[PDB]
This record gives sequence, structure tokens and C-alpha cells, in this order.
Amino acid sequence: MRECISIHVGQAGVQIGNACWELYCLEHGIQPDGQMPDSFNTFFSETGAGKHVPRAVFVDLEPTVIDEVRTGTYRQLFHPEQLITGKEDAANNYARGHYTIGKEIIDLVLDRIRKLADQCTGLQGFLVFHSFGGGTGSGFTSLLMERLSVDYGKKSKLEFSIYPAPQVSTAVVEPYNSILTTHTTLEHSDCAFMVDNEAIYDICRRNLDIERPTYTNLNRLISQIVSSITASLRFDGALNVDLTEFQTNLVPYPRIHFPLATYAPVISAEKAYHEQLSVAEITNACFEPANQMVKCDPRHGKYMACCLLYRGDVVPKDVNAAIATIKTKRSIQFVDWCPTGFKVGINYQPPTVVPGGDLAKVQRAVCMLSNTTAIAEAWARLDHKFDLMYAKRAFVHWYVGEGMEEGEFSEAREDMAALEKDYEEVGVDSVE
Amino acid sequence: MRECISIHVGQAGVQIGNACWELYCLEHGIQPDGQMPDSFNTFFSETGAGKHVPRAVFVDLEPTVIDEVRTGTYRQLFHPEQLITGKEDAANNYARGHYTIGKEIIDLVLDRIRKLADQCTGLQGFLVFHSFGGGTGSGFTSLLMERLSVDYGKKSKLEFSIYPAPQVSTAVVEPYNSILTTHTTLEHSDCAFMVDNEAIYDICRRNLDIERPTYTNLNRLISQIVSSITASLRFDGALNVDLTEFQTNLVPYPRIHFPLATYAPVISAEKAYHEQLSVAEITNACFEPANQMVKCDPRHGKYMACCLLYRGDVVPKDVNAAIATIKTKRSIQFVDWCPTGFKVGINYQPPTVVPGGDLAKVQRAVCMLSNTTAIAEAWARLDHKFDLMYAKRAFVHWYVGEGMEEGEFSEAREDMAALEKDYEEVGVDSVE
Amino acid sequence: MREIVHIQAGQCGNQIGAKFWEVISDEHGIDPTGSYHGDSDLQLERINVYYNEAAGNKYVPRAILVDLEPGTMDSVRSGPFGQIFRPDNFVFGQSGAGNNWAKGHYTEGAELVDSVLDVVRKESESCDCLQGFQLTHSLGGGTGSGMGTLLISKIREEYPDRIMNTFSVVPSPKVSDTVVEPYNATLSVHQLVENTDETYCIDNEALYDICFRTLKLTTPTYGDLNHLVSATMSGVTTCLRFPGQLNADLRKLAVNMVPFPRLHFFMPGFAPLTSRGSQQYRALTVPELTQQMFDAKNMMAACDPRHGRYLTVAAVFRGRMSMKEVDEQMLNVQNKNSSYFVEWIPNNVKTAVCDIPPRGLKMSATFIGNSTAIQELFKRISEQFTAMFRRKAFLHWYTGEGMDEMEFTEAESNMNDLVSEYQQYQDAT
Ligand SMILES: Nc1nc2c(ncn2[C@@H]2O[C@H](COP(=O)(O)OP(=O)(O)OP(=O)(O)O)[C@@H](O)[C@H]2O)c(=O)[nH]1
Ligand SMILES: Nc1nc2c(ncn2[C@@H]2O[C@H](COP(=O)(O)OP(=O)(O)OP(=O)(O)O)[C@@H](O)[C@H]2O)c(=O)[nH]1
Ligand SMILES: Nc1nc2c(ncn2[C@@H]2O[C@H](COP(=O)(O)OP(=O)(O)O)[C@@H](O)[C@H]2O)c(=O)[nH]1
Repeated sequence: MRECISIHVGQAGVQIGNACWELYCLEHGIQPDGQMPDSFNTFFSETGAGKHVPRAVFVDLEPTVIDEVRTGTYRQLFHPEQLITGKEDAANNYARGHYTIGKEIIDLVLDRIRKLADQCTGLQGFLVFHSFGGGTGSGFTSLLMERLSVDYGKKSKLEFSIYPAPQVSTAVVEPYNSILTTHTTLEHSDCAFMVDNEAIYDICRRNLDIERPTYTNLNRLISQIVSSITASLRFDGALNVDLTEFQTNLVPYPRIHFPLATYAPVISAEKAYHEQLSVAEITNACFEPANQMVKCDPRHGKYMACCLLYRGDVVPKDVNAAIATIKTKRSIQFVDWCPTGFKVGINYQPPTVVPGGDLAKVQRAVCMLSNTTAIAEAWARLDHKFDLMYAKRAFVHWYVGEGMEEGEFSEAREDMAALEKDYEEVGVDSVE
Repeated sequence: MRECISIHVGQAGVQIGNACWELYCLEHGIQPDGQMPDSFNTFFSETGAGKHVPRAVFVDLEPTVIDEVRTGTYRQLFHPEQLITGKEDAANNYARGHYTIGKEIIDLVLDRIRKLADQCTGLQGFLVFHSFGGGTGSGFTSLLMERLSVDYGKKSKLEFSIYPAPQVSTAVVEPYNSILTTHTTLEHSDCAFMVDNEAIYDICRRNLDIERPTYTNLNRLISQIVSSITASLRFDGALNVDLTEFQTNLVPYPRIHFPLATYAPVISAEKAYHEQLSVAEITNACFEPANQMVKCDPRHGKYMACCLLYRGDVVPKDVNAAIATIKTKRSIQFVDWCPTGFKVGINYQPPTVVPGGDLAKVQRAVCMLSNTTAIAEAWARLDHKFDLMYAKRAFVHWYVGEGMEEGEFSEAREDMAALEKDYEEVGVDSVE
Repeated sequence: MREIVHIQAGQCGNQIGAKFWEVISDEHGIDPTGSYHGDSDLQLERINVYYNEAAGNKYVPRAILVDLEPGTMDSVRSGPFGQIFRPDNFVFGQSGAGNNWAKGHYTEGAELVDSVLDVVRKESESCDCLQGFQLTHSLGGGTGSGMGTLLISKIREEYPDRIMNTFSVVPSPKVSDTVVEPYNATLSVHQLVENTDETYCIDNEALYDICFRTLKLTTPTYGDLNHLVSATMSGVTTCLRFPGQLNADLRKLAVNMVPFPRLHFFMPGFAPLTSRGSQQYRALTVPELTQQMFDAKNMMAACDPRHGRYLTVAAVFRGRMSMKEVDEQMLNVQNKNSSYFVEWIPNNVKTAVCDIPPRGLKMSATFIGNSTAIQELFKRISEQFTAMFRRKAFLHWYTGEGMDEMEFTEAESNMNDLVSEYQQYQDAT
């Protein structure tokens, strides 16, 4: 009787979420029209008849990407009071995400969310899926993160936010929308998981043998992380894990809430043979730096606390043997004050494959969550992008001219300089 | 539970190895698709289903000879993460084998090798199959021999390296690739077995009655040596032998690790009748100088230590009678300090024949290993080839112009002059 | 992988490719339209080396054609397999060479080369991994002499690691196509040794007698003489393009064939050669192929290997043949012809074995020779050079186009410094 609702903000909210909700339909026997010709009380409420609905709140400031759900295959699944759209988009502008357009319908989305909580009692937490590059995924999220701490507060919020790639840039204003949303969400959020685009193109060429993927093909692997963190809620496992536990097991200091995600194995269907995928083979592939979904090499940093999620055929003696070999290595080095840095979860059911997909039906799979310290090197280079673009006063008139005090950049940058050297404080060891 | 992985370097690595792995498929009931419609834990790991894979690491700098495995009969047997290729070949250049091209993927092959050791516990040793004439079999081997002593070290490495023929030359740069790889592998290797081309054409015309063989037909006899040294691991015998024992039974001095191989009987199928192949008839054929696979007459030298491997119907009283008649002869003369120069091994199972092959299914066969001293006469004539080609400064600009100090020839040649007269020290007897 | 960009230059350098690309496309079953019609899947295993795979399952030759006049480029497209080329690659000047090395290297060559070096660069990124460039031209004319070498010096600055080989046409000894061919030779031979890794010298005068004394052709036209040029070039790269028991490429045939970086003038040979009325009486065995190569009347250059010694010998074989039938024959021709080789290089025979024979035969070979018999080929050029230059004959045309005497004097002695190397290594011990 434990429920968890999800919020999808911006275009990155929609196109991730459709591939995510496609996977939830294929697990609990859900057709594309809701019927099932239990256990899914978590993510699917029931009507008076035998039809179920998803607990989704899709929101965007532009109407194109929403209407593909309104006319697509999942037409008659979603309640049309939940596809909240608008007239004009923010269009890569934090002022039009947080100060001009986002001021209007921030009091419209909060009506539908509270009506979802009225038919639930085990409301554990939220799921906020957005991006950092775009304005709507940054601006409209940052105003939304205030009102959720006002109304609910105790419910453990999460973020599968798209981290901006260090060498693959789509929008020019990524060093402004990344920094300005960081000053806001640091006051409200609980645990922000990072998934980057550039490392997925590294994996899907090398480990799926596909040199030409699409965003629909990239969203198939992102749904593996979503189903494997929420695996202990829907299915029952031998050793479960709660959404309240993630902000305790992985957040040492309240000003640092940036872990990252890693999924394994990722092999193609014609390569799905020729190996057994033993539990130690699929766990050393996790801590390998070449298989992460964020292009940040962790061997130049340390791990404060790690998390291991297992689903499939999992023997707990085998997991115990798998962890102890890793801690006897040297390429992985933890922080000196945390010897007990693992939260191990085990679920029975294997991850299923989408028909017409790209990965293969395997017996077991791992989704690793780790809270590194080497990600701060990417934060310096992100700030190195911010130093040149702001000292030249580039692109400022698009922000100040739309309801934003220019001194607010002085507030966000100095807080960024604090968190830049907060990893210097934690990353060093103690004295003797 | 004792395993042993193999490495195949260069074109001579591939075309030997395919005929070798063909023989291992035909013994343990392995189809060309891995199924078997135990004992093969040594060379064949098992997947989660009922399919097995070979423990092969095939590597070459040119993509032609690899793709014939990728499209040939053994297509669906080998894991495609093990057929490591490259763009450009070394193409008879030790600089492009060890300093220019081999620097790139030396850190790529070592990833797959350690993953084979992660699913093994009885890792005894290695098998490195290459040649001395070509650049890739010399250069890429010589850099690989450093990293194996760095990482593993204790595991007994071996070489079935192709010795360059004294009177049959394919490449012009054989007196450079033979000498420069000898300065490197002397520091790292443990036991290098020599098989020469010229003596096999002497045998296969005279003893198989085939005057026109091919490299595929020459690789059938080389696989007899491979299965008969690794015979005590796969099958069980009345008196077994280990791969750690070969570097103790046959290496008196650490600077001399050159034995040679001899196989008997080698008779055709229409000649397979008319004789019984008694154990003394098939053992005097071993020590006969006309039946060796290296064209070096041992009667102009001595034997430091010999080894005898037997497979088939073998009675230990018959082997004892067979050895004592040989030591009472004069054409074989041992070195004065080693009366106990035999390591005798007995396995029960006879060698099987490949369908469409050339030899015949016999009851018993012998693979003789001996560590002669007359091979140094071939080393002088190899250095006699090196003296003229280097004093005229021939072909030097192809080496110095591709990242090689010219003074490195002064280091390899003076070490060669040491090992040339190290056989003078051992080959003479003591004083009184 | 390992793609080769083909570049042509000169009136001779264009019509060879019309014969050359007809042969290569027929080794893979290609119509003059550009589609595929082959039966075996081996023909598309290494098809990308001479072909960029275009849309519509078509194939174009990775080839760039260069002239200084439009008198040849329109003649290629109006013949067989002239439709296969892309119309953008025909880069050519408008006026004409005038058969002048000075105009072929300084006057018009400074203009047209920028319209070529981007097209080569456009084919540079088209290659997934570049192997090397091959060039087809002459040494007597104007366009093939200068404009060819003007490309070579710019390419070697762009690509020092990439190999380079020119199937040039050395002029005949006695009969003369070009009046000023000693000036066009020496001023181009000075440029070849600077920036080329190897060169395959082909004489016209030998190829007349090969078609007459051996093939017994009554009317040998250039549709038959240039066919033997294509049989050489296809016989070199035939191991790079197909699986064989012992592979070979343009790098193995460059390292094992060049002992010293300026001694890289070669001589090709082809075997077998059967007449239409003399083919049904020959035993097609591998030792028949060997003794046919090593005589005077099968060399493709006016050279006398009896008066000279070989240094390096490469033989590239095609077809399903054994090795003892090859390797024993390669040893025996060294033993009986022991004076015909050099002493300080032991066992100088290079073996290359492929598995795809030429279409129309069962077994074949291709001979690559390197001997000191070419010192007569250059001194006879240098003898004609010093006779004409001391009279200042034909010198004002070159001098009128910005050229000094020190350009000649350095180029004269550098050929004399070339031949004095060959005579030094000829009879040493
Ligand atoms: N992995 C992945 N990334 C996506 C997907 N769709 C968009 N992105 C990324 O999202 C970023 C663009 O941000 P958007 O979400 O489209 O922008 P926005 O916040 O909606 O702002 P507007 O311009 O107002 O719509 C780029 O980095 C895209 O690569 C998707 O399906 N998968
Ligand atoms: N017995 C035997 N010898 C072989 C075989 N294949 C090649 N060789 C020998 O190997 C030598 C040539 O060396 P390669 O291994 O081809 O050269 P490489 O090291 O790969 O160097 P590259 O030119 O860069 O490919 C010659 O002596 C051949 O006779 C084979 O199947 N059997
Ligand atoms: N093999 C061959 N050589 C030719 C042919 N036509 C001309 N040549 C030779 O090419 C040289 C003249 O070069 P040419 O192409 O006319 O001058 P260019 O156009 O300025 O390069 C002479 O050595 C001729 O013998 C031909 O069809 N075949």
C-alpha cells in the first residue's frame, strides 16, 4: 500500500517518461488500453471498473511533445487532466522558466498532484525527471522544488536529472541553466542522480554494437535504472530497500547530494551467448570506469558511499564474495572515514526486455549507485565555462530583460564556489 | 580444475591455432557449434546454458586472417570479444611490432586475458604461439612478454615459436626479426620450443608420401605436439606431467631455454599396415636425426636433458626397456654431468585423427622433447647472416626511422655473442 | 580498411586507367553502370579499397584524373567503363602542356594543383584508414613528368608515413617518342628519389617485343599493351584484397625490397604468357612459371640482368598452389644463378601467396625485380643529357619559364651520385 508519484518536466521529461512507462506496462500485464486479460498498487491506481491508470503528471511549456502521447499508442491510458500544456515555451531561458512563464501554471500542476495524494496513503516520495541544459527542465523545475517542500516536505524527492555533457553541447546557454538551477535545488532537493548523454554513446557503440542510436534508443537504457531502483516496491525481494533509505545511505553531508548511476550488463542479443554472466563478472564491470553513464573518471577521486542493487537470480553468498574482492583492489579507493560504504538490495525478478528493443533477456542484472568525489572536476570545468561567458557579459540581456536581477548571478556563483571547495574538504583525509 | 589459456600472435598464430582448436573439438565431442549431443574444464569454460567456449585470445595487426574465423566453419564457437584486430599491419617491421603499432593495442589484449583468469582458479600457464620471421609474431610478442611477467609472473609461459629455416627463407628481414626478439624474450620467457618449416617438408615427402603439402597440411602435424604436451591435463594418465615441471626438467641454466620437439610415428594410411609399431621401433625413430622437425643434426652436439611423452597403449616395463637400449648407443651422447636426463610421461588415450586428414589412426604415438646443444651451430649461421647485413648497414632506415635507437643493435648483438658462447661453456665437459 | 587513393596524370597516365579499371572491376563482377553482378561472396570482402560505397548499392572508383587539356578526359567517358567515374573528379586545365617540364611544373601546375589537393583531401577523410597513394604517369611528356611530381612533393609534406609508388613509363632506349625526353627524364628523376618510396619502371620498347616475340600478336594496339600494365598493378595488390595463406601488401613489398632509401627503382615481370595458337601445348605447372620469369625477354624494362646482380626479388603468386612446389624452385634459382645475385644479402627471395587467380586462368604469378642493370638505363639518359646540355640545346624554353643552370647542374650530378651507388654495391664483397 506504498505509492510513489512521478513528475516529468520539459521535453527530457516526456521522452524519457514514455519509454519508462512502456516498461511498466510490459511487466504487470498492462495492455496499451489499461486492461489485464495484487502488487501494482504502487504505481497504478484502479478505477471502479477493471481499468487502471498510471500515476503520471506530464508537464511542459510547449505542446508538440505532449500531443504525441495524446494521439499515439498510449492514447487511452493516461487521464487527460494530467497532460498539462501551455501556449509559449521557455525556449532555453531560465527567466522564462522561473520568472515569466513558469509563474502561471505552477499553481495549476499542484492541483492534480494533491488529488493523487488524496487517493493514496503510502505516499513515500516523488520522481522528478528533467534536464539541466534546457530552460523548462531547469526553470520550471526550480520553482516546483520550492512548492513541494512547502506542501509535503517529508516525502523523499528524487531527481534523474540529465547532467550536461562536458564535450557534447546542444544548447549554447547550458553554462547558465546548469549553474542557476544548482543554487535553487540545493536548498530543497534530497538526492539528484546524474545520467549523462556522452557516456551512453560510448557504451551503446562499444557494448551494443550500434553506432547510430536515437533518443528513443537512449531512453531504453535509462528505463533500466528506473525499474531497478523502484524494484523493491513493486516486486518483493529477499532484501529490500526503501526510498527514504537512499537519502540516508548515500548522503553524508546535506550540501552534497550528487551520486551517479551505473548499469550492467549491457550486451547485445547476438553477444548474449558465449558467456554465463557470473555475479563477479557483472560486478567488476560496474566499478570499471569505462562502463559508467557519466563521463567522469572515478579513479581521480574517491567514493564516499556506494550502493548495490541486484535483480535476477541472486545468491547472497555470491554477493558477499563479490564485494570483498573489490575492496581488496587499488583502482577503487574509498574515503578514509567510511569503511562501511555499501547498501545492498536484492530482488528476485529479472529485468524484462521490450519487444523490438536492443538489449537481451538475461538472467540477472545490476544497477549500481555510487557517490563519487571525482565529479567535482567536472564542476570546475563547468564553472570554467561560466567564468568566460559571464565576465564578457555574454547573453545577459536575454535574462535581465525578462525579470531577473543581475546581482543574482553574484549569489549563485559564490554558492557554487562554496560547493566547489566542499569536495576539497571531504575529499582530503583527516590528520593521522 | 586446472586451466591454461592460449595466445596466438600474428598470421602464424592464427593458422596454427585453427588447426589446433579443430583437434580439441574432435576429442571432447565438441560440434562446430559448441554443443555436445567432466574433463574439459581445462580448455573450455561453460556458459549458463549447455554451450562451451574455447579459452583462446587471437590477435593480429592485420584483419584478413582473422575474418576467415569470423565467417568460416568455426563462426559461432568463439566469443567476438576475443578476435582483436587492428587497422594497419606491422608488415615485417620490428619497429612497427614493438614501438609504433604494438604500443596501441597492448593495453587492449590484457583486458580480455585478465577476464579469463577471473573465471579460473587453476591457471597454470600460458601458450604463446608465434613466429620469428614476421614482424607481428616478433615485435608484438616481445612487448607482450614484458607485461605478462609484470602482471602474473609465476605462471609458466611457453612458446611454440616458429624457428627460421636455415635454407628456406620467405622474408628478407628474418636475420633482424630473429635476433632482436631474442634479446627481449631471454629476460622474460621460460621455455621456447622450436619447430622449423624445412624439416617438416623433409618428413611429409619421405614419411607421408605427399610431395605437395600446404600450410593447412603442415599445421596438422604441429597440432600433434600441442595435444601431446597438454595430454596430462585433459585426460588422465598412468604417469602424468605438469606445465610447471617443464621449466624444471628441461632448463638447466636460466640463460638457455631452447629445447626442440620430435613426433613419431608419422606414416600414411596405406602404409599404416605392414608393421606393428612396437614401442622400441617408435622410439629409435625419435632419436634418429632424419625424423626431427628442426633441421639441426644433433650428432654434432650433446643432449643436456631429454623428455619423453607417451600416449596410447603404453606398458611401463616396455618404456623402461626402450630407454636403456638408447643409452647403450654411441650416436646419442649426453653431457657428462647429467646421467639422469629423462622425464617420462604416460597417458592412456591415443591421438585421434581429423577426418580428411593425412596421418592414420594408430594405437600409440610419441612426442619427444629434447634440449640439444647442436642447435648453437644454427645460431652461428644465423649470426653469420646478421654480420653481413648489419655491417653493410642494410635496411637500417626502415627501423631507425620508426622509433628505434640504432645503438640498440649493439645491445642485442653483444648479448647474442654471450649466448653463442654459453653453449661453448656447457657443451664442453669438466676437468677430469 | 587500408584504402588506396588512385591518382593519374598525363595522356599516357589516363588511358592506362581505362584499361586498369576495366580489369579491377572485372575481378569483382562490376558492370560499366556501377552495380554488382558477381556470384561469390568473396568478391565483396575487401571491395572498399578501390571503391567508396555510394547510395543505391552502387560503387565508384576512388580515382582522381588529371590532365592539362580536355583532349583526353572526354575520351575516357565515351568508352567502355567511362561511366563508372564520378564527374566531379575530372580536374583538368584548359590550355595544354605543350610537352614542357617547365610548363608542367611551374606555369600551369601552380594553378591546377589547388583544385586537386582539396579533392585528394576530400578522398582523405573518405578513407576509414589510409594506406598509400599510387600514381600512373610517364617521364618523357609534359603533364606526366612535372604535374605528377608536383603532386608528390605536396603529398609527402601532408603524409610522411603513408607510402607512395609511381607506375611511371621510362622512355625507350633507341626509338624516341619525345624529342626533349632526356631533359624531361633527369629533371623528373631528381624529384622521384626525394619523395617516393618505390617506383616500378616500365619501358615501351620491351613491351613491344613481349607482345610480338611471345604473344605473337600481329597487330598489337594499346588495348593490348596497356593490358600487361594492368596485369602488373593487379598482381601487386592481389594479397591486400583477398585472403591468402601468406599475406602481402604495399608495406611488405616496400620493406623487404629497399635496402637503402635511394635505391628503389624496380623492374616488373609477368607470367605466364600464352599465345592464342600456342596455349594448348604448355604444361601449366609452377616450375614452368619460374623459368619463364628470369630471362631477358620477360622483363618489362630495357635491362640486361646478365650484366648485373639482383639485390631483392619479390614474387606474388595467385591461385590454389602448393608451397614445396614454390619454395624449392625459389631456392634452386638462387643456387644455379649464384653469380646473378648479390653476396652480402642471404636468401633474397620474397614469397607472397594469394588464393584468387586471375579471371580466365588457373594459376599465375607476378614478378618484382630489383637489380643493378638499370645503371645502363640511366647513364644512357645521362649520356644524352650531357651531350645536349653542353650545346645549350632546347634550353631557352626552360630558361624562358624561370629556370636557372644550377637547377640542371645539381640534377645532373645527383643522377651521377645515384649510379655511382649502384656500381659500388654491384661488385663488392
Ligand atoms: N537521454 C536523452 N536526452 C534527451 C532526450 N530528449 C532530450 N534530451 C536532452 O535534453 C537536452 C535538451 O533539453 P530540453 O529538455 O529539450 O529543454 P527544455 O527544458 O524542455 O526547454 P525548452 O527549450 O523550453 O523546451 C539535451 O541535452 C538533449 O540531449 C531523450 O529522450 N533522452
Ligand atoms: N608451419 C607454418 N608456418 C606458417 C604458417 N603460416 C605462416 N607460417 C610461417 O610464418 C612465417 C611468416 O610470418 P608471419 O607470422 O606471417 O608474419 P607476421 O608476424 O604476422 O608479420 P606481418 O607481416 O605484420 O603479418 C613464414 O616462415 C611462414 O612459413 C602455418 O600455417 N604453418
Ligand atoms: N604504355 C603507353 N605509353 C604511352 C602511350 N601513349 C604515350 N605513351 C608514352 O608516354 C610518353 C609521352 O607522354 P604523354 O602522355 O604524351 O605526355 P603528357 O600528356 O604531357 O604527360 C612517351 O614515353 C610515350 O611512349 C600509351 O598508350 N601506352
